[PDB]
Amino acid sequence: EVELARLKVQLKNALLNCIISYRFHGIGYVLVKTKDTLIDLEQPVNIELPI
Amino acid sequence: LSINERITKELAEVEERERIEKQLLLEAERINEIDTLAKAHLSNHFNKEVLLAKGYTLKDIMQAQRRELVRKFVPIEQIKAIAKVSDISHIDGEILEQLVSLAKVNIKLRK
Amino acid sequence: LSINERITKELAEVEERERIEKQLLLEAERINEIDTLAKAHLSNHFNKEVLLAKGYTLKDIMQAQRRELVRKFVPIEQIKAIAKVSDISHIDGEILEQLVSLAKVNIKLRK
Amino acid sequence: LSINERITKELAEVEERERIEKQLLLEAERINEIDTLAKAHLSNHFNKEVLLAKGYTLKDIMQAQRRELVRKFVPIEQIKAIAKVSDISHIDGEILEQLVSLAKVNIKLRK
Amino acid sequence: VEERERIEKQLLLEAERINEIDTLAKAHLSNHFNKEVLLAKGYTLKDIMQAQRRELVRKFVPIEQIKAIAKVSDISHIDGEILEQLVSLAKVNIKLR
Amino acid sequence: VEERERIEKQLLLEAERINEIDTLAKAHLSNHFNKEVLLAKGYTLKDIMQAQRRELVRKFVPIEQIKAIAKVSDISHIDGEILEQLVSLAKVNIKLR
Repeated sequence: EVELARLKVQLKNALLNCIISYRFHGIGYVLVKTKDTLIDLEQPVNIELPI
Repeated sequence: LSINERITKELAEVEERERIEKQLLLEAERINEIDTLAKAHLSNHFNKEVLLAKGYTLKDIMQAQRRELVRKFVPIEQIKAIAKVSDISHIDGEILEQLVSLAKVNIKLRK
Repeated sequence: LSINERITKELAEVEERERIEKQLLLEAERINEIDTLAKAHLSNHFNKEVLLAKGYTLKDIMQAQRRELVRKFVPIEQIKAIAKVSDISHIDGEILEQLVSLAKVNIKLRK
Repeated sequence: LSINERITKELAEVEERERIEKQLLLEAERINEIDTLAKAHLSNHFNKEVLLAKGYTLKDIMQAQRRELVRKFVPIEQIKAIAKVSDISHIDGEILEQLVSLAKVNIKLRK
Repeated sequence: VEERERIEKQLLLEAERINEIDTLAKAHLSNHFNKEVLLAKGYTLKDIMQAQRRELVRKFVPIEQIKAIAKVSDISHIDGEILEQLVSLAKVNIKLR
Repeated sequence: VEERERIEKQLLLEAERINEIDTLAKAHLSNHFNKEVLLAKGYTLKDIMQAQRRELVRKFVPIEQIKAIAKVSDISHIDGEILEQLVSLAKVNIKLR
């Protein structure tokens, strides 16, 4: 529950700016960061627990 | 015979101890490739320290890491083909070893 | 011998076997750490194969790799103040574990 | 005679006890050195006076100061690797002496 | 059987002490006090060892220390850990010699 | 019947060992110690094998190593695990030869 609560805090922080960008521009993007390298972002994800 | 016989029986004991040592080295190789995969590819929340604090046997830790790695790398179709079922919650064993070998191949080709 | 004595003896035996199993797993992970450190930070001449060909025990190989890693990473002042002496040739043990931990974190901060 | 030589052994044992008194004095010197470390590197709230007022034994004060110094100077990565556990709450002893040696080394290199 | 094991340990210890005594005595005193010739003359092993120790004291440890620490000029009857003290003093004397 | 199967396995193992020993001994020691002539002289198969083994030791293993591992200069009565050690030593000596 502690790790999930920290994840929830970061999710809220991301969602605030996501909604702000949705209202100002028309679209908002939130990246779900996992335990991967910068080049691995291109590859798809099957099942993972986000960082 | 006699004195030398008992010393050669102690030598047989040495053979047994060497067999145990080789078995430990095999454990080293297996469990260690597993731990390298776990650290390199899985979250910090699945660390052995926190899992042991939550109270899981180390074999449970290794099988959980293996299952997470298989779900992360091996596709669901490959799981449903090799393991014959989608759920991996009851597939620990030799089939799990095959699945983690496939996951190692997957990460090697991914790099 | 009553029922309570039977239960406590059984539980003690089970816990002892579990602790032995955990010790075997710990030795496995230690063999991993020695192998990976030797492959990554030390020369090919210090490989387990060539050392065994020269005829050294596995524990001797582990401590030699550890000492070489400590000399490579941990500075001489740090060695002289941890182990209280400059020479590491007779510091195998818990203090050797300290020096190798210092080297393990030295390489982390170097990266 | 036999009485003379047995009394010689008696007073030789008394001599060994004298050496024990000397090593007690050396331990007291180590105690005052740890006190100096505590004053130099730790808060005023961990002073021997206030700890004794709160009602802690002198050995408890020394081990608490040592644990705080290890956490302050020795980074948690070394702490975990040395104690084989992250928590220091049950690592008082020779391992704690090794840890406070590592803390002394850390402050020496920091200066 | 560990009682017999410890008995064998004590046997090893006294054998090592005899070894040290012999390796120094043969090179220090004479060949006349060799173990073989003493056994031929008819002395038990303990008698041989104590006689060699007394000769070692008479060679290294000075007579004043003999008559003061051991209280008697004659080492003929002083045997015991007083003889141990005397042979230790002889070891110190040969070390400084 | 698997007990007899394992007995036959051990029979094959010792037969292969005997065949290897005989093949190397014929080319190394002499033809006077051939199985046929020894049987004619009246020695059992195990006696022939142990005699050939002892001759192999006396040939490849020099007498110093012989008395070193056998602990006795004469290989006439050392048979057993020590004899197996000595014949493996003979194999080593012919390998390095």
